[PDB]
Amino acid sequence: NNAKNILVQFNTPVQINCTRPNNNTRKSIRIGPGQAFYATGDIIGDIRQAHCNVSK
Amino acid sequence: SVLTQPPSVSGAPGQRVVISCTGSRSNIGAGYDVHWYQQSPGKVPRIIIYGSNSRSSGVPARFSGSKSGTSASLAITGLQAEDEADYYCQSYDTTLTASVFGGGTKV
Amino acid sequence: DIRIAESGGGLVQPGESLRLACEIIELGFRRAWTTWVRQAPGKGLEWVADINEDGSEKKYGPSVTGRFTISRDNGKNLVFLQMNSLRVEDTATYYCAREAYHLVYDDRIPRGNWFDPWGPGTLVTVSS
Ligand SMILES: *[C@@H]1O[C@H](CO)[C@@H](O[C@@H]2O[C@H](CO)[C@@H](O[C@@H]3O[C@H](CO[C@H]4O[C@H](CO[C@H]5O[C@H](CO)[C@@H](O)[C@H](O)[C@@H]5O)[C@@H](O)[C@H](O[C@H]5O[C@H](CO)[C@@H](O)[C@H](O)[C@@H]5O)[C@@H]4O)[C@@H](O)[C@H](O[C@H]4O[C@H](CO)[C@@H](O)[C@H](O)[C@@H]4O[C@H]4O[C@H](CO)[C@@H](O)[C@H](O)[C@@H]4O)[C@@H]3O)[C@H](O)[C@H]2NC(C)=O)[C@H](O)[C@H]1NC(C)=O
Ligand SMILES: *[C@@H]1O[C@H](CO)[C@@H](O[C@@H]2O[C@H](CO)[C@@H](O[C@@H]3O[C@H](CO[C@H]4O[C@H](CO[C@H]5O[C@H](CO)[C@@H](O)[C@H](O)[C@@H]5O)[C@@H](O)[C@H](O[C@H]5O[C@H](CO)[C@@H](O)[C@H](O)[C@@H]5O)[C@@H]4O)[C@@H](O)[C@H](O[C@H]4O[C@H](CO)[C@@H](O)[C@H](O)[C@@H]4O)[C@@H]3O)[C@H](O)[C@H]2NC(C)=O)[C@H](O)[C@H]1NC(C)=O
Ligand SMILES: *[C@@H]1O[C@H](CO)[C@@H](O[C@@H]2O[C@H](CO)[C@@H](O[C@@H]3O[C@H](CO[C@H]4O[C@H](CO)[C@@H](O)[C@H](O)[C@@H]4O)[C@@H](O)[C@H](O[C@H]4O[C@H](CO)[C@@H](O)[C@H](O)[C@@H]4O)[C@@H]3O)[C@H](O)[C@H]2NC(C)=O)[C@H](O)[C@H]1NC(C)=O
Ligand SMILES: *[C@@H]1O[C@H](CO)[C@@H](O[C@@H]2O[C@H](CO)[C@@H](O[C@@H]3O[C@H](CO)[C@@H](O)[C@H](O)[C@@H]3O)[C@H](O)[C@H]2NC(C)=O)[C@H](O)[C@H]1NC(C)=O
Ligand SMILES: *[C@@H]1O[C@H](CO)[C@@H](O[C@@H]2O[C@H](CO)[C@@H](O[C@@H]3O[C@H](CO)[C@@H](O)[C@H](O)[C@@H]3O)[C@H](O)[C@H]2NC(C)=O)[C@H](O)[C@H]1NC(C)=O
Repeated sequence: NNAKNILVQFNTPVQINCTRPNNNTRKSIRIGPGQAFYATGDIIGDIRQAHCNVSK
Repeated sequence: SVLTQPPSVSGAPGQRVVISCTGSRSNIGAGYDVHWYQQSPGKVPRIIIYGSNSRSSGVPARFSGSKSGTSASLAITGLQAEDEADYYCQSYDTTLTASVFGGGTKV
Repeated sequence: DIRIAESGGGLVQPGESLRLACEIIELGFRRAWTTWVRQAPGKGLEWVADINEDGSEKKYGPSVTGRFTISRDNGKNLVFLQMNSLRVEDTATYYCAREAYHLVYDDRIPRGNWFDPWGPGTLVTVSS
């Protein structure tokens, strides 16, 4: 049947390295009373693009 | 590892002065920035122009760097005695050295 | 923060060694590469030797190529420029700084580096 899914299960853990290389800042905004919201204050560091490496 | 820093920049007080701190394929042709350093007579130098074109605090817009291909030059307008001071550039070498320096320059 | 402490010079005779130490306190000691730059007394900028925050990597300038061994105490958080074979040829004063385009690095390759912090420097006169 073409309407199911094929579940493959490996022998070898093929690595993958994922990263988000930003130093991001947490800016707290008080939606008072007492409730506080964490926004993206800013981004510092090597502004690469978030990604993942895999041994071809 | 020397930048073509003019041994003397000149300008009457208030006049605009320009200094062409240029290098080679290796330093400004290399792709880095001309991190100039302003020095006072008798005092330690400091950062006046980083990023080759960017101002820091306390530096009037009269003072601004620029990098054009293999050339790197600074601009000062309204030059005055508080501005009649030393300037020493420095950047990266692709050939052999870390920190290429110009010869220095004062008014 | 940035509170640097230069020291370590000596009034000596040629043919010896010396220890230099910048101290910066109340901040990440192992959180910024610092470098070394001298000034012949009446001359310009002369980078000496670089270091990692950990000192894992170090490179030295041509003038003192492989003659002054730079390192640092990490846990006590001191830097130790063990200069060796001191000579009159290097009569100058010395200064200590570090580079900080860091905030946002917009590349795979850097635009260079800076020299932001300054201090008293040190006194070295190795001669008779
Ligand atoms: C997923 O995969 C991707 C791609 O596969 C990975 O991306 C890559 O990731 C690496 C590491 O994260 C990044 O490396 C960065 O490389 C740049 C460029 O480096 C240049 O210069 C090197 C040195 O050359 C000089 O020095 C020697 C010795 O004196 C001389 O011989 C030279 O001629 C020069 O004088 C040079 O080695 C580099 O060559 C590259 O290409 C060759 C090709 O032949 C390779 O062999 C090399 O191995 C190398 O790849 C290249 O020419 C560097 O700028 C970065 O180093 C900075 O950061 C280091 C971090 O440790 C630091 O130690 C360095 O000193 C350096 O910091 C410098 O700048 C700072 C300011 O910014 C200074 O303060 C500091 O003191 C120093 O001045 C870094 O190493 C790749 O950019 C990146 N590429 C891409 C496309 O993404 C990714 O990492 C993988 N991720 C995962 C999760 O899997
Ligand atoms: C993401 O970005 C932030 C910046 O946005 C960056 O922060 C730097 O982090 C380094 C760690 O590598 C800090 O260095 C350490 O600081 C320890 C004490 O930290 C306190 O004091 C620091 C000095 O500031 C004082 O004065 C200011 C004046 O206005 C005041 O605000 C401060 O509150 C404080 O009173 C201060 O910078 C620091 O706050 C920063 O640092 C923490 C990490 O420490 C960082 O996570 C925070 O986000 C914040 O930015 C904190 O208030 C200091 O004790 C320690 O020194 C010990 O170890 C070193 C090892 O080298 C020895 O040399 C030393 O002798 C001690 O044994 C260390 O130096 C550094 O101060 C921050 N800022 C700067 C400019 O460097 C983060 O690291 C980035 N990365 C991540 C993952 O978050
Ligand atoms: C995700 O990211 C992690 C970390 O970056 C990667 O893990 C690294 O994987 C590589 C690939 O094998 C490892 O590199 C190899 O390590 C071997 C064992 O380490 C010893 O030797 C090193 C020196 O290389 C010592 O520093 C260390 O203390 C150990 O004593 C080495 O034998 C390998 O060297 C051999 O091959 C190279 C060719 O690359 C030759 O140049 C060498 O001369 C030698 O013949 C190599 O160094 C690395 O060790 C791993 N990290 C760590 C921390 O160990 C993942 O692979 C990565 N995954 C993906 C998918 O990207
Ligand atoms: C798994 O799915 C497949 C479909 O991909 C099923 O096969 C299908 O079975 C039906 C009847 O069971 C077939 O319908 C009739 O089949 C006959 C003989 O093939 C044909 O002559 C008729 O015209 C009509 O099509 C259908 O054709 C057939 N399709 C395929 C692609 O084989 C299969 O039965 C499923 N598995 C199980 C265990 O049922
Ligand atoms: C998102 O955009 C807003 C603008 O709508 C940015 O906010 C403003 O950013 C500037 C610099 O980027 C800040 O300038 C400062 O202004 C004060 C007072 O005028 C001045 O004295 C300082 O010297 C400096 O010039 C300004 O404060 C800031 N405004 C607010 C309300 O925060 C914001 O930076 C942008 N977001 C990001 C992450 O960059």
